[PDB]
Amino acid sequence: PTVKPPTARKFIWTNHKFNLSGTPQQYVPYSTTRKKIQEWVPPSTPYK
Amino acid sequence: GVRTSPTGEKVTHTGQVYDDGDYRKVRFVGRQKEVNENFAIDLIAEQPVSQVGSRVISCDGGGGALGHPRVYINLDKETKTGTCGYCGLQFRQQHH
Amino acid sequence: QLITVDEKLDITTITGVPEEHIKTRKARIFVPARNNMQSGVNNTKKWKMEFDTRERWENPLMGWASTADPLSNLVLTFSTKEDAVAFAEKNGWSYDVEERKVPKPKSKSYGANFSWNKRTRVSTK
Amino acid sequence: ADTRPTVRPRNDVAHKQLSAFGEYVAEILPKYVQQVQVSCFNELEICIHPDGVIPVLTFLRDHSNAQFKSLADLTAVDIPTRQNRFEIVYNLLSLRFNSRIRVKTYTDELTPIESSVPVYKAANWYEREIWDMFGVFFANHPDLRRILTDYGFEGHPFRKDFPLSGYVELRYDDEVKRVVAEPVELAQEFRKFDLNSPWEAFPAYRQPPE
Amino acid sequence: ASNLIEVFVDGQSVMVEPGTTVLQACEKVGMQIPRFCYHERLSVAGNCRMCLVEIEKAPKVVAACAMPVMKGWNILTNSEKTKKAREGVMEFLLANHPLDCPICDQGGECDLQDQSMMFGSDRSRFLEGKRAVEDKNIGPLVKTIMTRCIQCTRCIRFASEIAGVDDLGTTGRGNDMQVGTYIEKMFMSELSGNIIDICPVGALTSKPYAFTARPWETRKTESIDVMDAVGSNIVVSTRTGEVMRILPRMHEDINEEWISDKTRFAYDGLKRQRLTEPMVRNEKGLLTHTTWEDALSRVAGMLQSFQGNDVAAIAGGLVDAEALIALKDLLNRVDSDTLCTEEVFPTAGAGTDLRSNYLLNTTIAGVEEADVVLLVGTNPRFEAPLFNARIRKSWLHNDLKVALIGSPVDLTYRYDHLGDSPKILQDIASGSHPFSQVLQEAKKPMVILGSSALQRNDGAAILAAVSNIAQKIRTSSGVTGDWKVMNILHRIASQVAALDLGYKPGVEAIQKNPPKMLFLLGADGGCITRQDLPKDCFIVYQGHHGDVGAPIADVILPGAAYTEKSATYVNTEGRAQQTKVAVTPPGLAREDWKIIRALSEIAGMTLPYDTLDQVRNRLEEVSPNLVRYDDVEGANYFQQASELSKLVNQQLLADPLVPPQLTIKDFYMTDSISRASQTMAKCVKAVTEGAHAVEEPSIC
Amino acid sequence: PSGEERCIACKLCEAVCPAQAITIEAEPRADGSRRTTRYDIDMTKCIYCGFCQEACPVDAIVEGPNFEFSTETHEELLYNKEKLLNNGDKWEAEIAANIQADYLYR
Amino acid sequence: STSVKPIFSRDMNEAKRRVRELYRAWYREVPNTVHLFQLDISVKQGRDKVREMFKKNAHITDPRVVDLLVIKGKMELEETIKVWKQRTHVMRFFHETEAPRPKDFLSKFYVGHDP
Amino acid sequence: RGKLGLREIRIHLCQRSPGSQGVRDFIEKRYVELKKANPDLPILIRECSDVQPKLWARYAFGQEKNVSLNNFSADQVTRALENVLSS
Ligand code: SF4
Ligand code: SF4
Ligand code: SF4
Ligand code: SF4
Ligand code: FES
Ligand SMILES: [K+]
Ligand SMILES: [Zn+2]
Repeated sequence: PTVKPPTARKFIWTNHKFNLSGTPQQYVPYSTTRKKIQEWVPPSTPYK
Repeated sequence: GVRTSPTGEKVTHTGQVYDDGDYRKVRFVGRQKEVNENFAIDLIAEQPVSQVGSRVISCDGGGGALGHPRVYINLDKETKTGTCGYCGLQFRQQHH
Repeated sequence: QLITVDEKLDITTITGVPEEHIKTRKARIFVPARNNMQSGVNNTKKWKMEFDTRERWENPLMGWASTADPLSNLVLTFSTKEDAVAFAEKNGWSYDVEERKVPKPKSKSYGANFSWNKRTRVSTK
Repeated sequence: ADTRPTVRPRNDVAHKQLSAFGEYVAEILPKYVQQVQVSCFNELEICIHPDGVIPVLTFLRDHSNAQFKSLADLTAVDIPTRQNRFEIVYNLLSLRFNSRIRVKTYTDELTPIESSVPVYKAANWYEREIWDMFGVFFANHPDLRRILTDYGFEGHPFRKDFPLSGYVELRYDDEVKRVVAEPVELAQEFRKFDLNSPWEAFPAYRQPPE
Repeated sequence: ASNLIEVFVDGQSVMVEPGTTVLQACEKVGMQIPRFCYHERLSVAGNCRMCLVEIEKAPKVVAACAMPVMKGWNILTNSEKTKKAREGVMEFLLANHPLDCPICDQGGECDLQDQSMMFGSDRSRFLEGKRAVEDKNIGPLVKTIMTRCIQCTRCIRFASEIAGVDDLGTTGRGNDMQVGTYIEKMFMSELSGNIIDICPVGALTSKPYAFTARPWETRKTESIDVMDAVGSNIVVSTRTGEVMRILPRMHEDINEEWISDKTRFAYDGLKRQRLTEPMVRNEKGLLTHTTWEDALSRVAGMLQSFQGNDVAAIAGGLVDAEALIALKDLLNRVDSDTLCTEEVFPTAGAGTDLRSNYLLNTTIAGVEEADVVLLVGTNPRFEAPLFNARIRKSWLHNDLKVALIGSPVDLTYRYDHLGDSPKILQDIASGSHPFSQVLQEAKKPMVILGSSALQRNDGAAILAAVSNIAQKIRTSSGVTGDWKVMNILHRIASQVAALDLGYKPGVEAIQKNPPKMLFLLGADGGCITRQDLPKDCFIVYQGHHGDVGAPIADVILPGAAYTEKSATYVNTEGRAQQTKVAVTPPGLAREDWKIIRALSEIAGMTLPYDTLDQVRNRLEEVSPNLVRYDDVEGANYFQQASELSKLVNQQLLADPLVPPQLTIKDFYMTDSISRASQTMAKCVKAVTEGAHAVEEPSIC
Repeated sequence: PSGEERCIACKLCEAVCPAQAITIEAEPRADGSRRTTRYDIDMTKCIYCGFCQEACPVDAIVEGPNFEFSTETHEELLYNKEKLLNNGDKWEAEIAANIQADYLYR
Repeated sequence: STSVKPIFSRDMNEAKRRVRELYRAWYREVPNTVHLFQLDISVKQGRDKVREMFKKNAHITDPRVVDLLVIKGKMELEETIKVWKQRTHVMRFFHETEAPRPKDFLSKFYVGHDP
Repeated sequence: RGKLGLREIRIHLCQRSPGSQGVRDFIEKRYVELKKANPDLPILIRECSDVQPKLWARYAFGQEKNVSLNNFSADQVTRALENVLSS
């Protein structure tokens, strides 16, 4: 890389991180979508 | 564009966050929720508009065969810029 | 050399399916409806058999679609309506048959677009 | 052999020779042969009544102009629309004449098929595989039993109506200290795709309207 | 017959009526000729040129879509000449087409993609730049990406001939020819969404469905629309247990292959305001989530304490038959017969005894045979969009005469406006009105009265007055005998099935005898509030949406929606059709009849059916036509019903006839599902506030 | 280069994936762009065949040069969109050079 | 037609014979199996299960369907006698981990949509 | 209230079948009298092809009894409806 440097992009990481498995920085999967069906919210109004 | 919810959890670029009472946010306790910090929407806004001098302009995203398929964009409308379907770059027709 | 067996042919006991998915399943026999987004008719040539849809839920971890139904993706293709019924009976599924819907032939005329006294005249081309 | 770089050339001498031998076999065993066809890529198939297996396989093995000494394979195909849903396929090889031939027959769930082990000892395990995966029973077979599926496995997986993931799945249970089978539940259901195009691709295979 | 002439198709003889085109002759031997501009339900255009085919001994190729066959032609649909014509034409189509397939919703279900694979070449020799076209904003429903347009002009023909709207046309000339409205206009119509389906390319796409799914990953569930009484056959597309879109399903006698925009774009209401868990009133007076055990125990505790008139029920507009029979049987075992519907149909005379009184006896397909049609107090364009489309088809192809009594609403086809007062019905009977002759001389007359008219306090009179006219026509030997004249056009998907089950139409019975316990089985109309009930009435609401009925109930039992159950509905013409489960009910919701069946067992009055087949064997007993699916029966005995009609004479009100729905704005939001939809909300805002008001990015 | 994601949610990778390892959902982004809201790879389903990168029209999904990413738990091998975006940010320097070296063969 | 090739039995009387024989071999076997496999069930529970399996197929009347049922039952026996199975396969008949599944309408109604 | 009070009648007949001729004849001639005779008694006539004619009566508390009308004459039917009423 000294002779042939890699192209510079602003989004590229500056600080390389090693395998973080088994540490408090490990990757935990999760769903990245929002709730599908919205539930009807009962009125706070009490009238009967 | 990484804002946090009132609970303390960061919101993702898709807008997802665990609501106040969801138990599934326990999976992050003692660990971390991975959120990419470079929001594609905010980065593609920063790009300047490209003033051009023809009615039709073609974008391939750059790099020739390392970009996206080549698309021809119409710039007749004055009220708005012309945007690339693939890469999101904007174009305008010059002084016209 | 040969024997004479007359009873209704049934094989539910030897096929190996559980009872839960023989008795409570409602097979559906039909010709698929043409996808209206296209004009091709090559997918409306054969009879299909499918079963009733059952519950799918979100996987708690990744949000995927989880199923407990082992027949959800099962689809069978038959040449004729009898074959689909013949297969469904010997496997002991309750079924419903929907008759094929054939496009009604139509009278098309180009000259009809330029009519002296009729409302079929077209105002544009 | 033509200057069409991308199109497979036709060998017409092979097509003629295979058609001549198809008649020869049909002339000699008319009691059993129901159809003879040679494909465009030169492959002869003889369709026979299920009762002619041993006479047909024996004739092809032992005749001085057949000499199909080698059973290359033996398998079944499931076509649920047919009344005899199972089609049994025999692929044979002749080293004397450097030729191959396919013999096909049919059966149903409740019709046995004569074992060919008397003709080809290679068929012993092939028929166990056919029984296990397709549930087609072979009569007079020295030792018919499952060969691929797990012990106590209910069903015949290679039938078109057997679900892809089956009905039961195994895990280990701590409480009973053994591997337990349970009804299958997938965290992600297999996603079925409808890929068939609504436009006809091959007019040469168009079937006559109802 | 001797009409038929003989033609050959690749040497295969077929006998065809004279005037059949080459493209139709090929369809009889099972072949499909490629096409882009031809559609069997539109006028022939002949401009795309993809249908070009060779006739043996004919030097030139002919447009198969527009060429009548002549005796003794051999159509060569697979000759070298035919194939090369197709390859040439496909090359021209793809020359200026954009490279959008990855970003184009049409990808994977595109006739240009698929016919390019089958009949086009594998490579391009086009070495120039391509055309680019600006996009038009023709409303909040159809997204336009007109660079993809191939100028087949299908959309233009559909709007002109099917929707009766002339907003779309071609401006310009040559390669610059563009499709659009020229001005800033929105092609807003009850049938507007249909131009998406007929457009063979991604030029016109659904805005609500944009980007969300691909064709190959969606499972197709054949079901029925319940947004109106026409019973349009649809396809519910689902992916991973989620409803993605609604497509039409071809039914020749019902909706052909169209649907209304409420049918097409109201499915997003199923994703909002959903009732997902049973709710009961806490001590403080608010509704709280609770288990099915607590909820049903309360309802069963009250149900047993009452008898007879005390227990009443109202059936909403989207309720299925299985629930209707289940609820009825439950209230029978407490000796109640106050089984009501929100819709009002006069009970005078025969009433619901004879099906002919409240059915569309001519059938939807029949309108194509009528020669005169009388519409009374009904806006068929909005109450039954697909019925009015059938009217325009006959008005256009058969020269149907249409007359209307009621407001001067726009039907998209010119009609004779007899007037607005109900008294005009009296005149037609006497013969004073000049129109009375047209009905007399007409061989196959048809009279349509809309259920919206019968909601007037004088509804009994109007039905009798209109039935008076139909009786005159049939008596005179002008009619063919087996032709039926009197027709009722319904607007509620559950009205006909309820009537066939002995329900009492309207909420007059409840007002006559206010109940102690009331079941609102999906009733969101607002007909019965708490002003109209005793002080402590025990309302129990069962439905799939929280809107008007739920907020006032004591116990809410969440139910399924039409996309989530295999239920039976009967359309205005009497045809019984069944939905299928596409996705299951959300959360704790349960199928409607199972809720009532469970309520019985906790009540003690256990019902005699515990599966869907058994509850459908019960429907056979009550009315044997509720299990004949896709079959129209027929109701005779108009003579008998007419006689009972005159026994009591009532006075027509002096009020003019005005349909509830007068403009497009009143069509989008008419029920709980469509009121929840946000596509409909943007449609209402678009037509009212203004066209330009709605404008969104449409980059791709 | 600007920083916008290359993926346009065409789902060609999901359709081709022999192992059905990819799950995609999409919608119109706040600026009307065609972008995914869910992109997941079950790395325990994947066979590392590289059909998905062959099928992608915009070089959005790639198989990188990293082969040392073994984990201690199964859950750490179910990648969502954030993880794969972070891998792209982490390894772009090398990935781009490898594409530069082989794109002419492709 | 109704003329069909037979597997073994040419009528139900012969078929019921082989059924009867196969039950003898299973009835004798359970005492051995409960020992060789070191099962935790009593020989009574084992023999009841063999009775249960034979009972579920009572209605069958086709001679050919019965032949195959016997053929399959013998293959099952051959695996257990020759100890080709393992302790796990033999105990799969008893479903000792599957929790009680209700069969009354209200119970199925509370839990889920399954019919 | 009262007990065993007839709450409803239902007559199911075919439209073209031979064995439904009596039931059809009854409707044409006698039904109008019946309805006037019993103004508030729901009498539900439901035609469907290839049904076997039947008479369904629902009493108080959801008790139903069915009476076949197959191959009955009009007067034969009139007795049945007479029998149902007043019971
Ligand atoms: S309409 Fe869309 S999918 Fe069809 S060829 Fe054009 S860009 Fe591709
Ligand atoms: S917009 Fe679509 S339907 Fe209309 S002319 Fe263009 S391609 Fe044809
Ligand atoms: S490399 Fe993995 S994710 Fe990509 S197509 Fe192959 S199996 Fe699917
Ligand atoms: S990664 Fe590529 S192939 Fe997959 S959806 Fe995105 S753009 Fe399409
Ligand atoms: S289909 Fe004939 S020219 Fe278009
Ligand atoms: K389209
Ligand atoms: Zn670009």
